Amino acid sequence: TTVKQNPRYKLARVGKPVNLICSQTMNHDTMYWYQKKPNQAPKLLLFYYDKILNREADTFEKFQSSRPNNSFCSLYIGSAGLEYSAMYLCASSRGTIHSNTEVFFGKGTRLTVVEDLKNVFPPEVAVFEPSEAEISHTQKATLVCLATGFYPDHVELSWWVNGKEVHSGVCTDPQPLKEQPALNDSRYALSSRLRVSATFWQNPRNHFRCQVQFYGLSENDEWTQDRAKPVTQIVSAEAWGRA
Amino acid sequence: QVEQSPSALSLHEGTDSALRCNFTTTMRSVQWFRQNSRGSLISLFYLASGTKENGRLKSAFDSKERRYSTLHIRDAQLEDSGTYFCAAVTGNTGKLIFGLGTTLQVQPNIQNPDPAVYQLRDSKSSDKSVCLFTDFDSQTNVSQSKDSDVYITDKCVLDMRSMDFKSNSAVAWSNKSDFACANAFNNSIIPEDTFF
Amino acid sequence: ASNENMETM
Amino acid sequence: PHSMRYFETAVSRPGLEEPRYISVGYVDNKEFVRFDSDAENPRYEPRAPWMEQEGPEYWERETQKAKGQEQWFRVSLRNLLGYYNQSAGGSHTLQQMSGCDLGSDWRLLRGYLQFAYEGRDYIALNEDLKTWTAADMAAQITRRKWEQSGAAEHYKAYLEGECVEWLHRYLKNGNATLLRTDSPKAHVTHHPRSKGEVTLRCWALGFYPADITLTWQLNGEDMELVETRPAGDGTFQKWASVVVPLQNYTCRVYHEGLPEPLTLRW
Amino acid sequence: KTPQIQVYSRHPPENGKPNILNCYVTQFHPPHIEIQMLKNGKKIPKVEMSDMSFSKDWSFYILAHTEFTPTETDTYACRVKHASMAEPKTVYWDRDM
Repeated sequence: TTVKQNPRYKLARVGKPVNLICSQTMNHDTMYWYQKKPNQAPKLLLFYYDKILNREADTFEKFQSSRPNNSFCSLYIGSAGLEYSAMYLCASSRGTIHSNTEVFFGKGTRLTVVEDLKNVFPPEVAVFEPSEAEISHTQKATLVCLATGFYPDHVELSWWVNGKEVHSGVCTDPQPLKEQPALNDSRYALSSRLRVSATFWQNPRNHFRCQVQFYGLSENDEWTQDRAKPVTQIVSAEAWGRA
Repeated sequence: QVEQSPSALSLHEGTDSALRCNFTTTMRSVQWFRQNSRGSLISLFYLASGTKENGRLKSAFDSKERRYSTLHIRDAQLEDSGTYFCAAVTGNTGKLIFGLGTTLQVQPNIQNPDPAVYQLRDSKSSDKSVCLFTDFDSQTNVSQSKDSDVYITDKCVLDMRSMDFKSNSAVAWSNKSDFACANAFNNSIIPEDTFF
Repeated sequence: ASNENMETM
Repeated sequence: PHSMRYFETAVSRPGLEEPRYISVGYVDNKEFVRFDSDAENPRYEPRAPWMEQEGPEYWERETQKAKGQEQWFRVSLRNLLGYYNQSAGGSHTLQQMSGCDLGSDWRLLRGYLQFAYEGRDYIALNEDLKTWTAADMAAQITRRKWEQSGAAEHYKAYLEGECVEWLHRYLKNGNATLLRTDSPKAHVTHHPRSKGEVTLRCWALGFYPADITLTWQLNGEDMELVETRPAGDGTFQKWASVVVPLQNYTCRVYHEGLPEPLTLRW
Repeated sequence: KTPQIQVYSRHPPENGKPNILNCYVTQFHPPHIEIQMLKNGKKIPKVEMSDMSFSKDWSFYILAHTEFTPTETDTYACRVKHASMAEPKTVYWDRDM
């Protein structure tokens, strides 16, 4: 029905190799691999027409690919570099390249290549109780959440009120700020807000929680440091109703 | 090649505007996409020839010569702000040719403007202080901080199901202790309210 | 106006 | 009687990964377009003398579909080779017959879609344009693949739509160069043989099209009747011989252009 | 399938007029075939060949033709080489049939 594409996020060091899988339930004969950098259009890297690699695109042989069966196709990077950090997209069409069939796209896979796994840091989530002045001047209360010191921009901020994910009255920054916007490899900072009625906040039985999903290191990666391993983990901060 | 117009577009709530994709050569078909918050592309329309409508949006490929495709947006809502892309199928090797993109921004209608900055206290240990500039009109924009240990985020709107006057807010915080909240007026702000 | 085949043999 | 067909051929090459694709189109049994892979600059070239009424948009769009079809047959050739587990050395041939015939009034009467591997039939779309007819076990694999995907609906839309609609454009652009018939000239040559017998031969030179019938009616109803052969300039020829011992006999000639049957001895 | 060859002229048998000899080959598979036109044993250097085509029963057919002067002293033949046949069969020209 749709183009499955895993993993959601990929973290790799410069030099180390990178594998990218793609799959489709439909019997699509043509499969594609696009590279989309921030603020840019997707650039074709290669396409397959039933075990036939057409690597006309990508004039520098920077990518490898393998399509064992009609359903599965892979994109491989031999030696990662800072030039490879981009959103990799996978696609498929019913007929051939010359057909006018709809090209179905996958959900993508954001890859960030780091100089060294030492700079990879998990975020520090912190909730902030609404100001008493805001509650008196307006009939609403706003809780601000801050996820800081995370690297490398692989986070998903979600709000949870009473164990259920809430979206209404929620706003999250699209672009995270840099702690040192002059130098690269600097840790990022993100802020979100949750606005509710003043009466909702005054109740001390309402559980507000800011959940940040961090996508970092895996069990395969060797971690040699006294500081905690920056593994793929969830970091949260909660607040109870105050009167 | 595919030429996308306009490069960027800004609309007020309820405004009706349309995007245009112009092709130098004839194309077999066209596809319109919207870019996800995560960065990927979600397909909106696929047109062989004709006109397709799905709510506020309506795309067309009714040209006999097949050299252009449009995307009409009726009654712009803040839930439509984002980058839109058009891609035509060439009918030759390397099937899709993508446009450069259009960054759409839909400003909300602030019914009751009430600008003020509030100081928030930390729940754990209570030491870090975060200031919030909320409830301002869409005209006033926020500028970045001029400090290494001081950070200011860009504006962001809020929509509540019990119909709110759309909360426009900008979070700002400082690492350095003993910092004035009223001194974060680097940008052109309207003199309205400070609790102090 | 030739025909276009979709699924291969 | 008005028809339109698209005869596709795909012959693979020994050792080469790219085979030779040939797509030839016909309108009322008359060729108007031809595509080839071994030619320098592979494009659709006008074969009919009235095909100059097409702009560069038609010759480029058809070239795209021919290049796409070339890749489809290239893959299908390898897919079929594995079905029968054939040796990867020799050359094989895959053919297709897709089109439709309308009749006197312009309306769809019968659709056609057939496939044949190495001369023998492989898979064909039925009159209902929903089910398929297979020839063997390897052909049943192609049938379940095309029924699971629903390819029958895709081919039904071409034979009902695109093929009928584009045939009307050709019928109107070249109605004077299509409706052109010629009366066949007849002559009988005498030839003697052993036992005092004489072999009669009814000739017919100069008729278009080749749909003719020459029967020997002896006093109001062993015979040697050969197939019709073309002259080369743009007409057809046919003859019929009969072994009778020795007296003048007539041979009835049935042509669609002639209202009355033309028959004349010597 | 074994090809069916019939040799005949385009114009009626008459010496003096420019006539074109034909070599109609029908009902054969595979389409790979070698058509050589002969005149008194010697192969004809210039023979205009037609492009590949096939009938409704998946059987290919082609037509070979060349320029020839009509005479009752010269013999004509059409040798055809095919994979189905063991040896290249030749069909002699006849103005009576």
